[PDB]
Amino acid sequence: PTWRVYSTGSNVFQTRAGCLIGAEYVNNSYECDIPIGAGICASYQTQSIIAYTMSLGAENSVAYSNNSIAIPTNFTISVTTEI
Amino acid sequence: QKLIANQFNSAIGKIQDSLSSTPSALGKLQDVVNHNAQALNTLVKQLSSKFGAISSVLNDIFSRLDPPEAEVQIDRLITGRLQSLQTYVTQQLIRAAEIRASANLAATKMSECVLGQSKRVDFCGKGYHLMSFPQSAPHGVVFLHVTYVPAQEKNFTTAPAICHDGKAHFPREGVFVSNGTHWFVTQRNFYEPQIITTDNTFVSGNCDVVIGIVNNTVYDPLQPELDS
Amino acid sequence: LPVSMTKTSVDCTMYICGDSTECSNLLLQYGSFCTQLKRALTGIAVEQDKNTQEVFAQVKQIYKTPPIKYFGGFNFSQILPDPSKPSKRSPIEDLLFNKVTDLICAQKFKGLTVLPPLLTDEMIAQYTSALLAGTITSGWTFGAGPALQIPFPMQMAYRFNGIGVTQNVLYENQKLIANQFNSAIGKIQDSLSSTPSALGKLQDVVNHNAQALNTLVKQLSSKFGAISSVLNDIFSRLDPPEAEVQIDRLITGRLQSLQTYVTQQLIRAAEIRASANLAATKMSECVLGQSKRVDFCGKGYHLMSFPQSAPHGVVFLH
Ligand SMILES: *[C@@H]1O[C@H](CO)[C@@H](O[C@@H]2O[C@H](CO)[C@@H](O)[C@H](O)[C@H]2NC(C)=O)[C@H](O)[C@H]1NC(C)=O
Ligand SMILES: *[C@@H]1O[C@H](CO)[C@@H](O[C@@H]2O[C@H](CO)[C@@H](O)[C@H](O)[C@H]2NC(C)=O)[C@H](O)[C@H]1NC(C)=O
Ligand SMILES: *[C@@H]1O[C@H](CO)[C@@H](O[C@@H]2O[C@H](CO)[C@@H](O)[C@H](O)[C@H]2NC(C)=O)[C@H](O)[C@H]1NC(C)=O
Ligand SMILES: *[C@@H]1O[C@H](CO)[C@@H](O[C@@H]2O[C@H](CO)[C@@H](O)[C@H](O)[C@H]2NC(C)=O)[C@H](O)[C@H]1NC(C)=O
Ligand SMILES: *[C@@H]1O[C@H](CO)[C@@H](O[C@@H]2O[C@H](CO)[C@@H](O)[C@H](O)[C@H]2NC(C)=O)[C@H](O)[C@H]1NC(C)=O
Ligand SMILES: *[C@@H]1O[C@H](CO)[C@@H](O[C@@H]2O[C@H](CO)[C@@H](O)[C@H](O)[C@H]2NC(C)=O)[C@H](O)[C@H]1NC(C)=O
Repeated sequence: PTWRVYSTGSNVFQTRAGCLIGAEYVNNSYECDIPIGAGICASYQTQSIIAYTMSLGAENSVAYSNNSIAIPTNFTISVTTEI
Repeated sequence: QKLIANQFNSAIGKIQDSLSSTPSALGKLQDVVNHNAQALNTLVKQLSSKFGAISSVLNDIFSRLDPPEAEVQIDRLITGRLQSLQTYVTQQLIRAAEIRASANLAATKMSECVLGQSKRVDFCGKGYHLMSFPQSAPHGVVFLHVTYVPAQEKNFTTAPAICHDGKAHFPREGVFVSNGTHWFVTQRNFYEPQIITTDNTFVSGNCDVVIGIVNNTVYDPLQPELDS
Repeated sequence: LPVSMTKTSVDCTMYICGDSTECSNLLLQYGSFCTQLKRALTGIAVEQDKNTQEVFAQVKQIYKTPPIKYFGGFNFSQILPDPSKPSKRSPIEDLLFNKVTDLICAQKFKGLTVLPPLLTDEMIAQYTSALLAGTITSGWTFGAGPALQIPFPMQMAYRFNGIGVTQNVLYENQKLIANQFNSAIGKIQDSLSSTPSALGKLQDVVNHNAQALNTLVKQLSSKFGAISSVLNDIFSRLDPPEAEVQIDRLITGRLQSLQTYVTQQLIRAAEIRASANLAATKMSECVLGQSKRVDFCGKGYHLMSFPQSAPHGVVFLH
């Protein structure tokens, strides 16, 4: 239809899924909000729509050692629901 | 006991709030309702299609046309509507198969999580399963899984065996640990150190095959009282 | 085990009517068929994303193996990621992606297109390495709470206790057990490379989707009782009065071809979903713990398992 995107000064981004017009590509990484495809997600963040690469999770590194062990000293009772 | 009863009750009190505040917590059950209504609206709404005919009204076709030319016009309508019902019934059979699979899983979870204690990982909750409670929901069921989760871990130095009198001792149901100066034997899932005696350890072999053995003393309960 | 299948998208208007504007007007009065087909195919496409997320996103953190790789004598080199390769795939993983594998441009011009998966191969390989690193440095503890480290030989002593063998058997046979494991891992690589039909369960997934699309394309040369199988020919040869009884056969006939394809696609997605459900359960019970169920995690007495990523599926080493 008659509607047009500016295609200039609108922060055109190139993805493996296609051409995304109207969203700025940041270099940060957030949890997926709106799946675009090929590892790209989109979200509404501060008054604009931004596109990023989704992050699998928080980085961690178990301190593996040669003769070292870790033992808990407390516990928690957790109740979760399944539908 | 008193602390454990408190933790359980606080956990229960948050479930009443969690489902109430979160809107899409029951999205799975609302999907059953929506798909059924959307199919029936599509079946009803598909009655206005001409399917190539002059109109979508049978009475108008018969009153305005001669019989032999009316049959041609209504044949498209009858064939078009028979196709709609066949497609609707076919989709229902596919949906009913998906529901039956979920019903079979719910019956299994009832027998295993609710009627017993389960050793299968992540089958009944995230953590070590304790027990479960059922609740009835429209066109479904809801399970409350109670699980035991460790917290507040500590660093320790460990050894596979302890050497004493030229014999290698292994723990019976625990693990050897040390805070830096002394050696204890403790259960794996909870820190409760105890002195290494001949009651909670068993001897097997000598003191050179094991890679990582450690010199220590293995207390003998029989000896000290005998000397009294 | 297969985990997902190709995600396809169909242009209803272009497949049936081609480039004819006369057909486009007439397709409007046939009801909401193209709206149903899109809704069904979109549901399949989204479900494929969920299958992979359900199977591989079993852990919420991304673990890493320490720089020094010595775990009591066990190698693990053939399963850990290879830094030298840019793809960051393990040698067994890189071998798998080779075993499993104009026509595409011809299909695109009929309205048949293919959507790419949300999780790239790089992301799925990182899930497998995070899972692999967790189970080596922790055991089954990272699957039920905070990950608590433990030496690997002491972890294997725990796993013999779960099958009725006392601890001393491992400690007095540690060198023998390590060599048997290394030899078994090495033979898996060689036996897999030599046989090309070993990865047959995922080639069938790839073949069926490509074969069904080809039949849908070849269905456009049928006539369905019409004078011709070209829309432009019929409209340029007959008067609009009498051309309706001809175009109706072609439109209805091609609507049947589209409806049949979606129905078969829905049935296949149901089978794939069952397979993905089983793969997710095996990851929870074989990989994140030790299973006492008979013949669930390999044949014998289960000790542990290691996952590997493969195109449109997963591979477990029990
Ligand atoms: C158990 O000991 C290990 C060995 O030092 C600890 O690992 C380091 O802990 C510091 C503390 O902040 C971190 O900065 C390092 O990144 C850790 N090393 C690695 C390789 O991750 C470990 O923290 C100790 N356990 C606890 C609970 O602190
Ligand atoms: C294990 O955790 C519990 C709470 O999670 C600790 O109990 C606390 O004890 C202190 C003083 O004894 C009080 O603040 C409360 O009775 C408890 N806290 C709360 C918030 O209820 C318990 O002391 C911990 N045990 C160890 C060994 O650290
Ligand atoms: C390791 O644990 C042992 C046993 O609890 C500790 O030994 C005790 O240390 C306290 C500290 O004042 C003394 O009051 C006790 O008399 C000690 N027990 C005995 C039997 O002598 C030891 O201190 C701990 N190690 C560290 C580094 O705290
Ligand atoms: C601590 O780690 C070192 C290596 O990082 C281990 O040293 C090896 O021990 C085995 C067992 O006899 C020898 O066969 C190797 O030759 C040693 N060197 C290497 C480079 O592997 C050492 O065993 C570990 N300590 C414990 C208690 O297990
Ligand atoms: C644990 O005890 C044994 C004794 O059975 C120690 O072995 C002795 O080590 C000394 C050297 O410090 C040698 O001179 C002896 O000949 C060894 N044998 C005996 C029978 O004493 C062993 O060294 C001890 N462990 C450690 C770490 O020192
Ligand atoms: C783990 O196994 C791999 C192969 O299964 C070993 O890699 C071999 O290393 C030797 C010496 O560096 C080479 O001659 C071989 O060609 C390597 N094989 C391959 C397939 O590249 C590796 O050495 C083993 N790990 C350890 C610690 O020995």
